[PDB]
Amino acid sequence: VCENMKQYLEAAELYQKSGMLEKAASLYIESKDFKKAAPLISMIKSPNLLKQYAKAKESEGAYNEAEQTYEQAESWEDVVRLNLDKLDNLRKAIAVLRTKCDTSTVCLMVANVCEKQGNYGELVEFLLKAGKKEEAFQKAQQYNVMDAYSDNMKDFTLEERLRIAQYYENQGIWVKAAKHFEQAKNPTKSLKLYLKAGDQYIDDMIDLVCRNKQQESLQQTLLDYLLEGEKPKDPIYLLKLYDKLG
Amino acid sequence: MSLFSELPLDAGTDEQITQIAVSNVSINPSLAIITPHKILLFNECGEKHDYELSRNIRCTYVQWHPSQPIIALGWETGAITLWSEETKVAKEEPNGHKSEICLIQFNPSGSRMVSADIDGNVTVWRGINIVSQYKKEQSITHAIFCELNIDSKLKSGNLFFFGGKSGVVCLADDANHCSDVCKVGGSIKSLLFYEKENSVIIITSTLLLVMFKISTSVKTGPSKRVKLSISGDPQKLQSIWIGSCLLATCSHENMLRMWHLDQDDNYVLTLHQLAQQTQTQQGAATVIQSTNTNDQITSIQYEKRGKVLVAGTREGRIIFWKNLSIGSESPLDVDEWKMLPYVSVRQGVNSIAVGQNNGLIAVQYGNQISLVQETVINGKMTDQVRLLQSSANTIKIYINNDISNQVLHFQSKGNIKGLDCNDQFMLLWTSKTIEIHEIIINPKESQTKLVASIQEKCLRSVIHKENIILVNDMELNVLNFKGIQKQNLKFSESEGKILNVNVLNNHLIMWTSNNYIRLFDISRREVKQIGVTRRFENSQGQLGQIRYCAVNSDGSKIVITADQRGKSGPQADNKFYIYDVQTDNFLLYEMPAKCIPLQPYCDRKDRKFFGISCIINKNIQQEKNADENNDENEDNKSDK
Repeated sequence: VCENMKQYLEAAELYQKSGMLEKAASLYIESKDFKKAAPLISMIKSPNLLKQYAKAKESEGAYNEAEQTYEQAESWEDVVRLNLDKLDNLRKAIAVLRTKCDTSTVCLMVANVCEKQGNYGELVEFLLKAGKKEEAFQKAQQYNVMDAYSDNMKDFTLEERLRIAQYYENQGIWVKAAKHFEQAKNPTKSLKLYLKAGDQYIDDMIDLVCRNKQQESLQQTLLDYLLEGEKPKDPIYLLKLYDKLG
Repeated sequence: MSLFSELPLDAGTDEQITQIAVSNVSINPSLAIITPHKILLFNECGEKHDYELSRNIRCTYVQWHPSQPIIALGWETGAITLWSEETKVAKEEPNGHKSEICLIQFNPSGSRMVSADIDGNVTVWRGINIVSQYKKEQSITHAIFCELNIDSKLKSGNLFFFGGKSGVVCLADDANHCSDVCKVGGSIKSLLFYEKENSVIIITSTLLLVMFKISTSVKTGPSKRVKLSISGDPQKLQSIWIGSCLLATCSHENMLRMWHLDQDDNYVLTLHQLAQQTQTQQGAATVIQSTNTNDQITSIQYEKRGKVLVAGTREGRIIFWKNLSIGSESPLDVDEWKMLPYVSVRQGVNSIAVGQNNGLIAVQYGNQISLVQETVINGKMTDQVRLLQSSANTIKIYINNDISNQVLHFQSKGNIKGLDCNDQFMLLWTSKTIEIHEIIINPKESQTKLVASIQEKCLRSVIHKENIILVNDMELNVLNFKGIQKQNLKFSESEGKILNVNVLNNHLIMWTSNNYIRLFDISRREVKQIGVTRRFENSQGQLGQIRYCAVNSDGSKIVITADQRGKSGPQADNKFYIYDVQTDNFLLYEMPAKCIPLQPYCDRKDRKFFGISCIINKNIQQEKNADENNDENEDNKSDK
């Protein structure tokens, strides 16, 4: 009755003296009697009481006590949220994320924590682990960090290879874009653009000949391009690749 | 519980049909007919599509994408074709194979495909391109993708097992790594895969089930060779996987044999239930021949979404069975299975095809074809309005008047799929179109007028105020009475696919296939997403797979009944969850295992009050009673 009307604490001492103390501990962590509730948190291990106590700690402003309370309560999403609030310990946050088998939702939360970095590469790997690979696609290509994200996603889908290719080509690099082209499982495109590639890359193109024997325009057009290429070069390499062709 | 709607169809062809296929698209299914010369395509309405895909090259096999409208065709020359109907695009491979393609199979994700010919050549295709080729002795009947319980680094979906009349089974994948297991032998009829035990189930003509056990680096012979006492034709024997581990076998005989692997229990379903149905149906002026209840069954097909098993007798009777067992676990005995009223057919049924679109059935007998659909009894409640879908066309409307309860019977043009109401209007959506009705209430009589009809395609339509929200598997949009689109909102691909929605007052909620819950407010003229998307995930781990959802009056409390899928183990989970939007947590309620929650219901006006329906598990109570009563209890006298 007395806790229902206005008086909370007095009901809590009455609860303690009446032999039932769970709601007494709940009211202590509800009221400003954390010093008395500390032994109560000590002997009993109620996880809900621990979560409410950590909420009280983050309300009062104590960051390390609430961090430890959330750590011992197995609620480690609140741990990274508190790290966002004051700690900003992203290294330990990443360690906790790796150790505790993060899910897609926690992957979105750690994407949010990485949003306040300005680099977004860690965002790229985190969303790669997430599996949320549609808006991450456009964020990665939009922030010109397409290289690593494409390096990871080159084994999952190929319906959007062309825009990956064009957007990576405008960056000014062609050494790794060409390897992406070869691995993209597009024989005609890969060969027609290794036509424009240099002499050193031809060996890799020759390796593609070992991988894609169905086509025949690749070797013929490679031969045609090298026939008139600059002045005569070492015939040994040319005859080696001819013998490899058959 | 359910009603069956049968629609006869007009073949209108001189050439005898050979093959029938049903699309597996969740909305607006289509069916395909393969004849020696022509290739016909029909919509759900049963009319001939204007486009015709008949080609000079003879068609010998056709397959449907499990979750997409893309069709795959295989000719007699080994060439394959992939066709998208919605955009009408075709992509064919000339050098698909050098021999005629026998069977085509698709992995559940649809990423990979396997094409086998009579000469024994099996090619694995990533999409439409050749990846790996294998040469095997003698023809291979079928090939199905296998996923053994292997480490994550060694886990890949390209693994598959092929079985044929050669009696040789080998593991293969797109990486050209062929693991030759071989062994067994004989004329293998069918092959199946078991995930938890990594078991290969082989059915041959020798009436000997072979449950082969295989490991990544260890080969083990069949632990048990199950003998069948089957009086029917061994060649015509077919077995299907029912539930988690049930095996249902029929061999053109009156008896249906069900085997349970967990305790290796065999039971039989008979046709004397058909005798009881004839007794309960031949009680009026009905022209039905003498009861021949020893008839054999030609084809058996099971649908998981409807939980309906359809069996076809050779005298022209289609019998239906319902899996009343709760959860994905297989039934343990005959009591769980339920028997549903049958369908009378003129001639003996030949083929049955099942499509995962509300359990659509295509039935073929002789040269005649027909469609079968399952309609769930839908009941809608609003103030002064009770709506019941007793039959396909008959609609029962109940109006509460203090003087007396008024009952109205409404007749529609054809079958009606779904109904809704918002205290003023009655919105009905069927396969063809969507209609809105205004009901006028008067003590002498109630008259209903159709305000409008729009020919738009959608899964669920919810009417509020003056606008209707249409939801499709990927999106949700708003429509008005005139038919303008104020707004449309999309979803991401990996959050899941919209399965079912719930609406109450001014709050609507939907859950996707990947245990993702979205809450929307419709009090505003335009619907607005409240909060953020929430996976059904706890900090410790995933709770399970969502089964049913309910929302209370204000929208603060959401009741969830879910199954945890305990890997061929405990019967789902008899503990339910309550979710609070403010705290964004999922409190868990535990209740005694005597009952299993089935579907929650939330009170319309009271926030704190709700109710739950529970199915009583009769098997476990009997088992516990048998265990307990066999202890110092013998010859108790009197009062028993």
